[PDB]
Amino acid sequence: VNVKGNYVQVYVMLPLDAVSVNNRFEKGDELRAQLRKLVEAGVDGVMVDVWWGLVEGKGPKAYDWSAYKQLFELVQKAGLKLQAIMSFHQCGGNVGDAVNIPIPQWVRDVGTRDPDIFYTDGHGTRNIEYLTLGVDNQPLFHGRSAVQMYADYMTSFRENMKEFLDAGVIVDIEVGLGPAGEMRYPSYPQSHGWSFPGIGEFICYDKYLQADFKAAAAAVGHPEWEFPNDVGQYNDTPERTQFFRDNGTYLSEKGRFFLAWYSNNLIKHGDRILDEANKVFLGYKVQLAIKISGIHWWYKVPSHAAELTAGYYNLHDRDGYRTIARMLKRHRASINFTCAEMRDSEQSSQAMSAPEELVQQVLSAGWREGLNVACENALPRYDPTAYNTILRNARPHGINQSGPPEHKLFGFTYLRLSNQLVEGQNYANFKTFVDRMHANLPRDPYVDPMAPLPRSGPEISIEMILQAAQPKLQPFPFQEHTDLPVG
Repeated sequence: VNVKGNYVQVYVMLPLDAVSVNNRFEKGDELRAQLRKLVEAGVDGVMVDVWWGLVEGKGPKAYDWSAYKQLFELVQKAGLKLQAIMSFHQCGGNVGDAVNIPIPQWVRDVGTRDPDIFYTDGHGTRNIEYLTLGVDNQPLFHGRSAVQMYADYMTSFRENMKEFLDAGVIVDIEVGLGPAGEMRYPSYPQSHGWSFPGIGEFICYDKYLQADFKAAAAAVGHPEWEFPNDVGQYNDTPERTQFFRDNGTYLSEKGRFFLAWYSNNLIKHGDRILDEANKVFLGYKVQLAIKISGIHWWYKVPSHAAELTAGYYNLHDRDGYRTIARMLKRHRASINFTCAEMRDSEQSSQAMSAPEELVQQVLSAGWREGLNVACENALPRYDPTAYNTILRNARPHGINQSGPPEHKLFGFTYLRLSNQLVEGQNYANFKTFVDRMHANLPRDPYVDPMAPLPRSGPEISIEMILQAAQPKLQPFPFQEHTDLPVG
């Protein structure tokens, strides 16, 4: 008997205000005290947003790493590992959000004469949280493209944080690829006209994406094709529309072309930015990752409408996540997913929501492509049932008594550290969870060592990536309940 291969690392996400909105590290004593509680619980490490708007706020290439170096030193001095998010997006900006950190002002200033740098909806509304993938390769920002800005930021991060990389503190780099750091469109704008569980909208009306669609349609001999018009609005349900209804126009030739185009452009966006990230971090002992949004609402209906508008072209007969996974394979990039704590019975009926099955699909797709897969909780939870759902997803086949299990999460990240987490019954429940994730072993500082990052393999075409879409395969079997519950 040797259960070591069952251990799943647990990280904790730091607060969104780990660094102040003025790019100063002002909460070191409070954080040190909280991290002592995480160390008492056996946590492997922490995760943090590295906000573009804080670091490159003054002007092009005027990177100010002062506060993040202080934070990282504190994490190192706590004995904790660190996962860093390259956060090329706005923090907050929704009603009730306490921490508000836009992308750099000098970047947004380009939008005064070129408002099409922002993802735009069908009524012209601009989303200011992130730069459209349409400007990835457009040299609009004082001579740089968006991808060049991302690459330059990551280069400066590597140079400045080299000591923490070499010391084995920084072990993962998650590359933000959209709003909320997620590789998606801003299809569900809470506070500007979406409420859960609306179907959302296609956010492809910026002039760069319209020109891209026109060129794509021209290349296949259909210059007359346009975006679908029969799509309703944010707060509709599928049957309110001709596009998303059962037996609707999403199934048509034109519908399929549009949906493939829309979802393919996110895949291409991820591929090109990951290639840059891989070149930056070549030879370092780190995991690169992306974050896939967890769009569980409408998963139970034929159109999977909310996945479609987010950019995930996922249907009963079409695996819209295994395509993404195949794109990641050459980079040896991982998937960081979400909804790990959710049961279907906890969701409202009208939302047609299937987080369990969505999690099983995404995990299975990553594993079939040979990827590491990690996960987060979607919503705040402190209770044993949530932790037991996470445990189930962490080891779908339970424990192997004498070797590695057939599948397991590479890690789990808990959202989010707060004073509430680390006191009272909440803390008691969290400690026991960490024990169970570790298969009742002590923390192992040497677990899951990473080889020096190799260069990405050969670029593959979108047609090659799309071979993974079909035939759609059933998920690997998941136990209904964990065999190592919190109790």
